[PDB]
Amino acid sequence: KCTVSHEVADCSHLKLTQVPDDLPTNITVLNLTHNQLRRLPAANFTRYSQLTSLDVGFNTISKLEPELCQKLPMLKVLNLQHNELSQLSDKTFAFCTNLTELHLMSNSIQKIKNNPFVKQKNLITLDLSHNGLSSTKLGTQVQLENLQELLLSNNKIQALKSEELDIFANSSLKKLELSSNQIKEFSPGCFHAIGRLFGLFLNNVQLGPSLTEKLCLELANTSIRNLSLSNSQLSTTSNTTFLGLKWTNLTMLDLSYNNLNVVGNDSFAWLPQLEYFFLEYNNIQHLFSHSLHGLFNVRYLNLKRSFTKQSISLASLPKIDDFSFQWLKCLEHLNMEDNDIPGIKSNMFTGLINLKYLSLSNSFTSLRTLTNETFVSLAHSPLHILNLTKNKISKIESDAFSWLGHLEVLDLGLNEIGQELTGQEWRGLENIFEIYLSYNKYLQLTRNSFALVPSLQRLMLRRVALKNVDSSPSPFQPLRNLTILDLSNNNIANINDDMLEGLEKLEILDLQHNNLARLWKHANPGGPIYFLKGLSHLHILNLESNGFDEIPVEVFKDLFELKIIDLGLNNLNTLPASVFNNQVSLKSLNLQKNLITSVEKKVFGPAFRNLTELDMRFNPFDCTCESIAWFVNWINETHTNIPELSSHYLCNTPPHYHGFPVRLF
Amino acid sequence: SDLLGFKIFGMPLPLYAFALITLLLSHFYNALPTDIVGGFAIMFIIGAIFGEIGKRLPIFNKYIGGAPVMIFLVAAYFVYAGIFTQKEIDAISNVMDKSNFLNLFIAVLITGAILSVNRRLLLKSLLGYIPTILMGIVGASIFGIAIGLVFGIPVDRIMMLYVLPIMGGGNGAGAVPLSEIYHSVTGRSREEYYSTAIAILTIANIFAIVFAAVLDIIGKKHTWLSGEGELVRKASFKVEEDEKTGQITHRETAVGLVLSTTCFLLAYVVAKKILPSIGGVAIHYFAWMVLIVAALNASGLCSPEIKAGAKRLSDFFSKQLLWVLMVGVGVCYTDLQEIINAITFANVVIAAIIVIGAVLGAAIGGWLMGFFPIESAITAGLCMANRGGSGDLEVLSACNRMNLISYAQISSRLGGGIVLVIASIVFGMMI
Amino acid sequence: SDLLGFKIFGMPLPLYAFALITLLLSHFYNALPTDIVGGFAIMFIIGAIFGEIGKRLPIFNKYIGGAPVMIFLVAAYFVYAGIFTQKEIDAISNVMDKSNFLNLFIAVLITGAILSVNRRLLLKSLLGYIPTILMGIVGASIFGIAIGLVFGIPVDRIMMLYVLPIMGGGNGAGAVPLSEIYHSVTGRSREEYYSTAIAILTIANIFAIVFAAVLDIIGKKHTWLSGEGELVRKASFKVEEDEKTGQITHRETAVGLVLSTTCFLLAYVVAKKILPSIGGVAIHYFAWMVLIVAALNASGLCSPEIKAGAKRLSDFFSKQLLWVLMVGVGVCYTDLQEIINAITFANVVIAAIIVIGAVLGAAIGGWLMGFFPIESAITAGLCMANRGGSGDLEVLSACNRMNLISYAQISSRLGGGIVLVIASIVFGMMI
Amino acid sequence: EVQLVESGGGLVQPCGSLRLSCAASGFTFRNSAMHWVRQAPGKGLEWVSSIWYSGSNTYYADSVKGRFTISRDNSKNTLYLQMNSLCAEDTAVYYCARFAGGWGAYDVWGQGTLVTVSSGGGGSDIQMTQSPSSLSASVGDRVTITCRASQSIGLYLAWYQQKPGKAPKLLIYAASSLQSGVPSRFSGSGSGTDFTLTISSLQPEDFATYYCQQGNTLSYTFGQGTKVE
Amino acid sequence: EVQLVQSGAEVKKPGESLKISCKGSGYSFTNYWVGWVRQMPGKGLEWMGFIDPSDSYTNYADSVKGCFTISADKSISTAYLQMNSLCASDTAMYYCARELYQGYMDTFDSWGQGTLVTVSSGGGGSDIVLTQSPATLSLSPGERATLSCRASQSVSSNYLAWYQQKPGQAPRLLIYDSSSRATGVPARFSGSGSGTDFTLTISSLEPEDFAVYYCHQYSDISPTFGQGTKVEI
Ligand SMILES: *[C@@H]1O[C@H](CO)[C@@H](O)[C@H](O)[C@H]1NC(C)=O
Ligand SMILES: *[C@@H]1O[C@H](CO)[C@@H](O)[C@H](O)[C@H]1NC(C)=O
Ligand SMILES: *[C@@H]1O[C@H](CO)[C@@H](O)[C@H](O)[C@H]1NC(C)=O
Ligand SMILES: *[C@@H]1O[C@H](CO)[C@@H](O)[C@H](O)[C@H]1NC(C)=O
Repeated sequence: KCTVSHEVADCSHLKLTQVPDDLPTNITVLNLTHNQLRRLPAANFTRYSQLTSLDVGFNTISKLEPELCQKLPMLKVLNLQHNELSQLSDKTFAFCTNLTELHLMSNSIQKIKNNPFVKQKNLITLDLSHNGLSSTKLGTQVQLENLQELLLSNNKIQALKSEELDIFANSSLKKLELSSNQIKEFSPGCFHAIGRLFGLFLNNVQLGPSLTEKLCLELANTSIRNLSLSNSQLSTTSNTTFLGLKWTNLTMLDLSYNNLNVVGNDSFAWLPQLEYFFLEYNNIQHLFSHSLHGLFNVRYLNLKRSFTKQSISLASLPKIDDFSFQWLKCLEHLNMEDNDIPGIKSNMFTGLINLKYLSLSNSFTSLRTLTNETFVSLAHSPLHILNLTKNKISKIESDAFSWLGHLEVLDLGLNEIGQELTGQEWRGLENIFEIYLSYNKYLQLTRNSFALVPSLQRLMLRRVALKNVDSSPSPFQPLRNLTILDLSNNNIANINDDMLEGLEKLEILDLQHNNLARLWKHANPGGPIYFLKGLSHLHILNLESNGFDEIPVEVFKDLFELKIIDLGLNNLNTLPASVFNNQVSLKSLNLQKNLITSVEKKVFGPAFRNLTELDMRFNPFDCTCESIAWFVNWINETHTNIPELSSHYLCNTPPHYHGFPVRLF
Repeated sequence: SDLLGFKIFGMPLPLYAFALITLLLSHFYNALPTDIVGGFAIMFIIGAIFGEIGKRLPIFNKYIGGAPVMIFLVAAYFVYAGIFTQKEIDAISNVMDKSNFLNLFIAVLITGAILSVNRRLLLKSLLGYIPTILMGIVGASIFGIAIGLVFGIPVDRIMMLYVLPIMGGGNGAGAVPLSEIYHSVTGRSREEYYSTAIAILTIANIFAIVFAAVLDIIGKKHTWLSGEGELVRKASFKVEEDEKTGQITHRETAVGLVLSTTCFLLAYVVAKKILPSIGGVAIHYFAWMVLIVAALNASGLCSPEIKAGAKRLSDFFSKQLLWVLMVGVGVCYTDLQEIINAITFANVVIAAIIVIGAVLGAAIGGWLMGFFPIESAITAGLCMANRGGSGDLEVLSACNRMNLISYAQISSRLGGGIVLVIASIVFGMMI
Repeated sequence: SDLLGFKIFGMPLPLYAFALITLLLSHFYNALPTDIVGGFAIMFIIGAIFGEIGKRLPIFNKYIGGAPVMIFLVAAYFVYAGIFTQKEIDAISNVMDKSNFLNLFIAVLITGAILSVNRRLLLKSLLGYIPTILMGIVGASIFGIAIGLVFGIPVDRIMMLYVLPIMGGGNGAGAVPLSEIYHSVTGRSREEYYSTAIAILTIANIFAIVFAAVLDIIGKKHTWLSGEGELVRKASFKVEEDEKTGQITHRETAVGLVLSTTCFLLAYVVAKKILPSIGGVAIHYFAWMVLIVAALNASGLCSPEIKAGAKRLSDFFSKQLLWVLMVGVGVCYTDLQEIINAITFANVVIAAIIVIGAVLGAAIGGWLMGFFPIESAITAGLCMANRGGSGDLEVLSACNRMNLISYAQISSRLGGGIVLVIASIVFGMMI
Repeated sequence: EVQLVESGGGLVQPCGSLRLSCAASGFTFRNSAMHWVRQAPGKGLEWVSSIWYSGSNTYYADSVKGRFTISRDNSKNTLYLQMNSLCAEDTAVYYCARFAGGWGAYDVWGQGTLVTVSSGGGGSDIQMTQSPSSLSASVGDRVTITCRASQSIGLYLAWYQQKPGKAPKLLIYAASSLQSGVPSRFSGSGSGTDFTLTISSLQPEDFATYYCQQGNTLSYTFGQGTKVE
Repeated sequence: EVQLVQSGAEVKKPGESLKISCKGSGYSFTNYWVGWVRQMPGKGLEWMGFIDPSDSYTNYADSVKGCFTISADKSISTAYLQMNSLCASDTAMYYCARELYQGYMDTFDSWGQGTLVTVSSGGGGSDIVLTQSPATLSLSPGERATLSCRASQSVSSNYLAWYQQKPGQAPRLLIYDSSSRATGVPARFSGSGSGTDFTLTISSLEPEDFAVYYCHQYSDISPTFGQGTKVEI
């Protein structure tokens, strides 16, 4: 009904036939979707005569009032939903000069005036959907140049006629939409009796190789840049498939979901520049060397699931001839997600020069191990990011990434890696910032396991079953600029004090789901282990679900910038006093599902001063006057956000006060 | 007499007044050591004053037993009325029940009596005693069933509830084992039976005291009935064999006490571990006590001076420490509360008739078979009816016949065993 | 032969063999009544055999102490080696702590010792003789404290553990009551005190025996400080009239018990409720018993027959029942390691210095109150520095002086209570 | 007459050790047979062990035979109970009492210490619940089993089927929704918080209990208890 | 094809160790992990820990390390789970499984036949069993109590004691022998009975007499107390 007074009014599902005039005079936005109305009362609209946005949905009206548009030239966008009028007077369009967006959905419209757009040619986008047409007759004369997006989806047109496009002979369009409308024939001169069509969309429409070849001629000497076509049933391609395209300068091309099978040699040589190129979900079986010849200027090439699924019964073996990418002299972004390449040939990526981001996630059906020269084809490309997720990589031989000199983000996570990290495996690397090894089988760490790569900033070891991590020289010692370290879910048992030394740059530490309860128990031999020492910059520390039941008071001495500390899911019952004193700047606390009972400033002294959010959502509170009563005062007087403070924070110890919100001291 | 030359328990009025002031201070300040040394003080003071009072009350001096009976009734009333502080009750209990000074008393009396008799008169005396107690039980049962018919109580109820607990040994052995046997046989409630059995038992104990005093009076009037002292007719006592005894110093008295304690220890060991129950009959250790001391006397181990010393120790206990024992028995082994809560005309009449029937039966058996009636009714007729060893001490003291404590203990324990057997028969036989 | 006729505790050997068989049967079957009767039954047996062993030993009986010392040493060894089955330990601890027969024994000894003194003798001795006793005490105390500071022994330890036990009535009445007072007043363990006191006591007894002959020789050499066996100087004492005692029946001996516990009861009431602390110092009820019995003796309420009555009872306890108490003391009080640690050169010279101090203090006091110092020294200090009654005759037989036996009795008996009072004072004051 | 236990107590992990004491004072500690009596919370008393003076006879309750050890030190007036291989059931208040024999059974009772032996509740697991937990549907039906995870375990849930008296021994789902080598006609799906296993049609052999684990942490957590179907 | 074989069942007294052996046949066993799963009867599977036989690296879970320990050796090709100190609540069906790492998670491919370790106290002992009949009493201040206690067999020499226990307090002796009263007890408490049956009757209850009462026998060398009867208002 009424939105907050940001010049906007919103009405949905109110289903009222008389608008509420209580809306402020100055507001200028109104939607009336999911409502029904007969006639527009201009008097209520006259109060807020300024109305840039007028939206109506799910209503049937014979015709809009021109007097309303005479009242409101300032209208900018008009949306129609489920109104079946076939012809509208052009005076409404003329009066609403500022109208720049017109929407036709669920209308079954059939006729428009020849000159509705004498001065409201301004509208950038025109859409015709859920309507049945066979010709594009809009205006008998050239106009409507400012129109840039024409939508003809959900239409029954079957052929394109040049005479119908006379209005757009002078008009230039960023993109023309003909998707979801099967066209079996294109009359010649249709794309020449039309202005600069920067784009053209033919999706979910039956074209096939034969017709598209004719369409290739039809686009000669045309200012086309955005040609996209999907589900065209393009089984294969030949040299004449894109022959006549040489007489234009395309920029992007889309062939997604066209289940294409075979690309002939040099099938794309008539595209001297093509910045973007889409080839995904296509049943390709084999790439010839010269299949991709002539792609001088390409920035982005996508091959996500662009190959035939492996079938051992059929011995499908979707195979890549080497040097097939050697002509992509400008390629920067190559994607090969969810593919079934049998393995890496020695010269797959030979010739790549500007290659920046290469993703091989789930690209190889059989990549057991990485050898000395498994990436030798990449020796001449500044590959900043390489992605090897989901490839069941059993083992990494040493010097396997020697060829990657400029690499900075390597994602070996989510594989099948069982290996002793001898350190020599990373020798060639110079500038890596992040290494993802999460979700693997097991790593056996050594003292010199990361010495070859002191450039690291992010080491993600999540659920990887670190062996020998309690070695006396910390395996993380050579790392110096590490900022994010993650050892979560590893169920680590014991940790040496030396593990985190010199890591002054360590900002984020994560140790959730680890069995470190022993190391802080008082009766632990050798005393409690203080692995959190010297951590000057630690911002976010997570220790969820560790079995903790006793915190030594001096573990957080060096945590001078600790912003968020999480200790939920543990078994804390009495955290001792003066434990958060050095935590001068703390913003968020989390102690949910612990066994804490008493809340008191002797232990939460500096902690509760200036927080942003606190969380204790399930605990066995003893709601007696001795302990909780102070906290109840702090609850009702403090502006720190306490989510679910009522329904969840409950007490039980007092049997009489069992199940009672802590709010009720 | 003179207010200052009069003697209470051998003490003059000023000295005994000092002692009484001590007792009153202990009572009012509620300060009392709960042990032997603090328990004896109470017992001597109270026993002395009431024994002197009891011996001088006109109708009470002879007809109702005199000093020990007075002391017993007064102590029972005092514990009933709550005059005794809790600490006094605890001290007297510690002397009597905890430390078993009663057991020491009975052991010393038994040793003194048995060790001071001719060795050849022993078995001849005992062989006729058992039929006496048995047909005394028979006579008591006859009179009990007669009075039960008079009050219409069925003969089975009479036998299970009155005649058996009365003729039984007492609370420790004679009212607890009766309860166990009754519960085992008829399957009814146990503690219900025990509660009324102990009440009837105490009632007949009181009547045994009174009848013992009456029988003493009768024996005084009729010489032929009571042969004062030994119960045997003494027709064979014309021999009167005796041997000379040298002067006995303190050491023989201590030797007598040693013999008493060690013969009790041997009897306890026997009756607990060696021969717990001959046949199916349980045997109290005081039965073996008599057998052990009799064997020791026949064995000739002890010189006559030792026997004389034991006799002197028995005299010291029986004539000096008696009133203390009466205070103790009144306080510990007689709860006036239950007898008050269970007093009625029917119970009193039945108990009186049962006791007098026992007395008549025992007298008939004694005179029929070579025993003086009175001395064979005080023992084996009354010492059977009363409540345990405390009952025997009470009854004999009221008769001024402590020469028969051996016969009294034989009667009490052996009759307890026989009555237990009779119960194990009659519980099934009636039910 | 001698093997049938040899006497143990006044019992022929076969009779004691019977008793020992009883004890062994009880030990084997582990059946024993944990009360007075069983406790006496085992403690008489053990005490009898081991006191006969201790008495019939050439050097032991004359010097170390004889039957009491051997008895309690052997009982302590039996406990230490775990020979007693747990039930005998329970029986002995019962008849000494829960029954508290120990307090009865000590009360009987105190009253029999003090009340037996002739009233005229007590009043005359309170004039000038008792001052010699107390000045002997203080002289022994100062000499002991000097020699203690020589050896570095602390002042309090010298005053409580050496001077008081030496100036006692021995282990009977004067080393056990001292231990009880020490445990009640100070609060720490009494095993330590008694164990380390009995050794010093026996050593002092030896030195008293020697110094008796030494003083006899000194009196032979020099005459001005010597007398010919007469305590008082230049005083005729022409006629002293002593009341005759008619006869001692058993009744008066029983009156001994009445006064024994009654005085104890009054002392307990006073020291627990009436006058818990006469100054800032608590007084144990044993001191109050001593004062009360002395006051009762002075008041003359007790007839001369009763006075001898209590003395007769105390003789029975102190000569016949002492062995039982000594078995109990060996079990409950002795710690053999402490006794072994006590016998050393430092202690055997400290005891001799203490006895010398007693001798000089007694002599100077006796000269200040008109006695011959050499007999004054013996009677006031040497009779005091003994094992009570046992050591007086031995010391006065070491010298050729028997006419002073009355003063020796006064010293031992009544100073045994004076020292109890002084020791209660000292235990409170020093700690 | 006053006895204080005042030793041990507190928390001990199971299969651990503990030592107790009793500093008896005010009575002859030696010469007294001493006993240990424990009382589990809300339950009755239960004897533990006994010892004579001088350690002559040591006896133990049949429950604690061989795991406990009682010893006394008379010279210090102290009674030691040495506990080995503690478990959950051996949690109680442990009184030490003096057994005086016939004259008083347990006359002097100490102030017992409270010994709690239990695990700390490590909680390092991801809670897993089979929410409906139905049972024994008819043959040929389409059965749906839902495995609910406390945290987002991702596509790392495996389904295990256990015969009523045999080993589970049957991995069914390598990841979520992926058959193992052997079976068929099983359809699983789900991601994140919730998961679903569906059988095409029940068979006589497929009438047994199931299970789900998470492979998201190296501390796996099988379902608390699943369908008995 | 892969065969995991465990040893047969065991029965043991609490407080003693036990070694369980799991032998793998039909594969390398030097690279595949072996985990241990415990299943209490009628309960869900519980995970204990896994061992890597390649270098005997062990990773216990959730404080299992305290009571258990896992070891394995190359040549015999067998993994051992050893209980440090068995006791009750460990009676469970112990499985060993090969851990395959299929998909991208760890999957227990093949399981052993399982070992059914059942720990039994095996008490018996013919101990005197005391059962106090009225499990609770609800009485007003002034009236009787008449508690009860029944023995398994005869209690020799009437060795029986009754203790009063206030909440949060050490018990207090009332009737030390079957009939004799303790020192400080009032006159209203009074036991009775012998043989296999005993009663403790309170003549007239008091506001401070409301507690729980225990029947205790000490005839043999195995003193056994009683369950407990509560006297409430
Ligand atoms: C627009 O109208 C609302 C409603 O009265 C008013 O609160 C708001 O201040 C107006 N905006 C301006 C810019 O005045
Ligand atoms: C491409 O196809 C055309 C078909 O007209 C053919 O003439 C030409 O030779 C082909 N080029 C090749 C195969 O390189
Ligand atoms: C690319 O094609 C467009 C379309 O005709 C043309 O205007 C432009 O000049 C061409 N670029 C070059 C470099 O010739
Ligand atoms: C291949 O790997 C081996 C193994 O050490 C190495 O010696 C050799 O130099 C490698 N060759 C290349 C071309 O990387």
